[PDB]
Amino acid sequence: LRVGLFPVRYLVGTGLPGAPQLVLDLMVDTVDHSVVGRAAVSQAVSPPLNFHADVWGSYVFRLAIVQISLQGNQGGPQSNSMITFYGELLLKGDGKTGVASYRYYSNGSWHEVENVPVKAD
Repeated sequence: LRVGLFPVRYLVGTGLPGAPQLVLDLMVDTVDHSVVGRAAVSQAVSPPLNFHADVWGSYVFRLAIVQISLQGNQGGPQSNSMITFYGELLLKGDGKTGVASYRYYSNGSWHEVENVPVKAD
């Protein structure tokens, strides 16, 4: 589905110094409505956050909001490794920007980031 296939990068975070930053190098099949890629999470604080997990999921356009629900781990969906990531992007009908929430797992603990801005590229 190369025609339906195409990549997209989502920067999820406020961008404030010391604030968490999510980068989403993902891919979108507009046929299967599937989503897959990598999730790098960093806050640039003490100690530096370096969360990386293969993330997969799907998107649902709704009348106009584009809702993407994503989940992630070490290896992707055929791996039995524990889920270390949940994210939901509620992009606007244009898809360029929008609000979003995500949870990454670190040090035996879940870290929740709610209502942070999203930009592509």
